[PDB]
Amino acid sequence: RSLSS
Amino acid sequence: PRSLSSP
Amino acid sequence: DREQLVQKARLAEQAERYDDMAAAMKNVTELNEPLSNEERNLLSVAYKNVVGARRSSWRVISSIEQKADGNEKKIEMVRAYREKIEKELEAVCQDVLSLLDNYLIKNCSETQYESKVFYLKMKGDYYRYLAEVATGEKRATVVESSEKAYSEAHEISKEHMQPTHPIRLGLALNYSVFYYEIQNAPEQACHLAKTAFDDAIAELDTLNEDSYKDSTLIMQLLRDNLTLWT
Amino acid sequence: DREQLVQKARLAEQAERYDDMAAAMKNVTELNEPLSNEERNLLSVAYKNVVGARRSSWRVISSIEQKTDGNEKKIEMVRAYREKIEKELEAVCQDVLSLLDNYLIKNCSETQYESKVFYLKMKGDYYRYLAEVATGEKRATVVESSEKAYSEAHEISKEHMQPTHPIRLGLALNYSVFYYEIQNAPEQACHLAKTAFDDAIAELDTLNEDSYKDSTLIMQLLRDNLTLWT
Repeated sequence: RSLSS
Repeated sequence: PRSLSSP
Repeated sequence: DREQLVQKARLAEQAERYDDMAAAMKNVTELNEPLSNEERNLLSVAYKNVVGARRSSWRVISSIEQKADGNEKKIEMVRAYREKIEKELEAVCQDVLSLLDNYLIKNCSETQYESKVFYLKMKGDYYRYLAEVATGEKRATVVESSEKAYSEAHEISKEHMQPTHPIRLGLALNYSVFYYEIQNAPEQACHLAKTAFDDAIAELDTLNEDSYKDSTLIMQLLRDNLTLWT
Repeated sequence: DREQLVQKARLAEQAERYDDMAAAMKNVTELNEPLSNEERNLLSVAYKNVVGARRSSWRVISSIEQKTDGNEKKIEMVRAYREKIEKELEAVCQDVLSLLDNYLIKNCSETQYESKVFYLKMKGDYYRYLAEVATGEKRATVVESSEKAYSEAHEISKEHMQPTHPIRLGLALNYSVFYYEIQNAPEQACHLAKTAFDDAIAELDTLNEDSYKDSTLIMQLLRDNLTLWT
């Protein structure tokens, strides 16, 4: 999964 | 630290 | 239906939603049938996590409360928040104790020693959690209820269960903690924990490969408490 | 009093009671006064933790759902539990978006570009969380709202904020995640993330120690996403 802030 | 009970 | 409530408890546990997990196992318990070993563990894990979150929050707030700027308005807010968490904790304990008194301990046959000790230990545990937060005059009764449950559990397990049994070892662990932390009685706490530890050590050859981990884990905790206390 | 509600939010955070923390900052927000940077951070941390717990539970249950085999009974219970968590998540998002639309974005003055970008990014975030769980026609509507909120934030931030600013970088990070995970548009995602990264590199020699750490942290996440996507 892509990292968000 | 503090007493440990059953986990 | 029953299997679907139990599956719901297993799902809630995986999702770390312990309020849901406890609600499902409370429903299972109120069906008035005995709990399997897995159902009993699911019930115990659910409420341990629910009350443990309330206990952990209470300890943080109570510690922060003992800290001053003379701001009576800040102190009033902190103590009112502590009381809110306190009442939540007491309501959880009241729910578990009602389950124990009305269904779980009640449905134990005279010879169902393992379940009886497990549920009586649980009863002693949740009165101990009430005693952790009670103050003043109300404290004495929950302290007395906790000791009474632990004492009966202790007599049954001492007579009918092997010293290496994890339920007997865990009972002695929590009972010794009750003596040390609630009763401020270190000599009694150390005697109870050391006797249970040594009685289990003497019979360490009797553990199997599958059983060894549950017992030795508690035995390490018994030693850790004794090391802390001495 | 406002100062006691903010203290309550800090107390609830230490007690790890994020529902209480969000309720306290929701009350502060509904006083209809602008939030300080400290209050704005408390509000954001509270609701990120509240919605983050719902999101984590949803992914656990949804992953199990995509594994329940052909058992109709088991599928119905897991999917019904997923839907319950889903509705909790949607209600949290609806609370945040109403706070943003009725108080936070509304009360931004014309020169409060930093706050506008912060809140519009937040609006894009919480519509994106709605899109994560929506299907069919309901998904398309929240996807469009998310892209619209992100679009304004990016246009304001490009014009009025330094490329090294953590809010501009965090916007570009979450907006690129929106493209990759929500819109399935990896080319748009990769271009946006790389452009933001390169735009921040050109002026990194100008930061002090405190700004260098916040910016390089988000820049590391941009690089991690770009490596994952390639």
